[PDB]
Amino acid sequence: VDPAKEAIMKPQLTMLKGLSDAELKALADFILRIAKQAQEKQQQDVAKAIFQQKGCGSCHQANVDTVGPSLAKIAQAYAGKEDQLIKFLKGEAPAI
Amino acid sequence: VDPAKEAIMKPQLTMLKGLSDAELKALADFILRIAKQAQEKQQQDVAKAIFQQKGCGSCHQANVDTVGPSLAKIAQAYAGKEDQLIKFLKGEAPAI
Amino acid sequence: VDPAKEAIMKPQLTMLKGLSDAELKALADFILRIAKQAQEKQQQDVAKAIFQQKGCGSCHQANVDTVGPSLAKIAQAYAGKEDQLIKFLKGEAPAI
Ligand code: HEC
Ligand code: HEC
Ligand code: HEC
Repeated sequence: VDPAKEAIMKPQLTMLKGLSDAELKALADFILRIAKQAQEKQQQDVAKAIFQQKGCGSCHQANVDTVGPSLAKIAQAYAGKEDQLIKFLKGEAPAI
Repeated sequence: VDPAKEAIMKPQLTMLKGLSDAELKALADFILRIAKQAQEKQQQDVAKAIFQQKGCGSCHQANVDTVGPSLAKIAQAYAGKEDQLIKFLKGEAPAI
Repeated sequence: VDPAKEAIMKPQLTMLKGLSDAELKALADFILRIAKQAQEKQQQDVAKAIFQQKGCGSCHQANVDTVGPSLAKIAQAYAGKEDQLIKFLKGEAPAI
C-alpha cells in the first residue's frame, strides 16, 4: 500500500465496528463480486437497447422462430464462435 | 444459409454501422446468452406462481423450518435426485 | 420420513394434479434452487446497505478509481483471499 493512501483508508475501518461476523462476510462477498456484476448489467443494458432500437427484435424472438430464427437457434449455431459472430455482425463473415 | 433468407437479413447489418467494438461485443454476448436466460425466467415465474397459489409456501419457507421443512432442507435431501423429486411431486415415489 | 409428518404432506400432493410434466419440472427446479438464491439476495442486500450507509461508496465506485481504488481493483487484489479481506475489514490485517 501507499502509506499516504492507507492514511485516508485506515480511519474508515472504524465505520465497520459493531457489525457481526455474518455482516462482515456478506460485505466481503459483495466487495469481491459487485464490480463484475455491475459491469455485466451495464453491458447487457447497452446490448438490449441496441437490439430493440435497431429493429432486430421485430424478426428475432428469444425462443420462437418468426421472420428469422430464434436467438436460441442463433446461439446454438454460434456456440464457441463469438469471434465469428462479431465478424458476422460487422458484415465481414457471411452467414453460416 | 438459405440464400433467400440471407437476402432478408444481410441488409439489416447496415443498422449496426457506427457502433463501437465494445457495443458489438456486448451485442454478441447478448445474442449468445439471452434465450436461455429468458427461458429460465419464464419457467421460474411459472414455478413460483404454482408454489404460492397451490398453498406450498404456507408450510415451506426458503430457509427456516415451520410446519414443514425449509426448501433448503428439501433441496439438500434431493441434491442430485431431481428425477426422484419429480416422481415424489407426482405421488409416484414416497417421501425419503 | 416421519410417518406423522408424511400424513400432513401426502394429501397436499393432490394440489399438483392436472399440471403438465413441464410445469412439474419447473416446480422441481424451483424447489432445488430457490433457497440458495433467496439467501444470497438477502445477504447481498445487507451488504449493499452497509456499503452505502457507512460511506464506502463515496470513495469506491464499482469500475472506476476515484478517491480510492475501484471495487474491481480491490476484488483483483483479494482474489482467492477472502479470509484476508475479512481480516482487513476488521482492522486485523494491514492493507496489501
Ligand atoms: C438487428 C441489427 C439484427 C441483428 C443483430 C440480427 N438480425 Fe437477423 N435474420 C433474419 C433472417 C430471415 C435470418 C436467417 C438468415 C441467416 O441466417 O442469415 C437472420 C439471421 C441472423 C443471424 C444468424 C446469421 C447466420 O450466421 O446465420 C444473426 C446473428 C442475426 N440475424 C442478427 C431476419 C431479420 C430481420 C427481418 C426483416 C431483421 C430486422 C433482422 N434479422 C435484424 C437483425
Ligand atoms: C404444495 C403443493 C407443496 C409442495 C410442492 C410441497 N409441499 Fe410439503 N411437507 C410438509 C411436511 C410436514 C413435510 C415433512 C414430511 C415429508 O418429508 O414428507 C413436507 C415435505 C415436503 C417435501 C419433501 C418430501 C420428502 O421426500 O421428504 C417436498 C418436496 C414437499 N413437501 C413439497 C408440509 C406441507 C404443508 C402443511 C399443511 C403444505 C400445504 C405442504 N407441505 C405443501 C407442499
Ligand atoms: C467503508 C467502510 C469502506 C470499506 C468497506 C472500504 N473502504 Fe476504502 N480506501 C480508500 C483509499 C484511498 C484506499 C487505497 C489505500 C489502501 O489500499 O488501503 C482504500 C482501500 C480499501 C481497500 C483495499 C485495502 C487494501 O488491502 O489495499 C478495501 C477493502 C477498502 N478500502 C474498503 C479510501 C476510502 C474512503 C475515502 C475517504 C472511504 C470513505 C473509504 N475508503 C471507505 C471504505
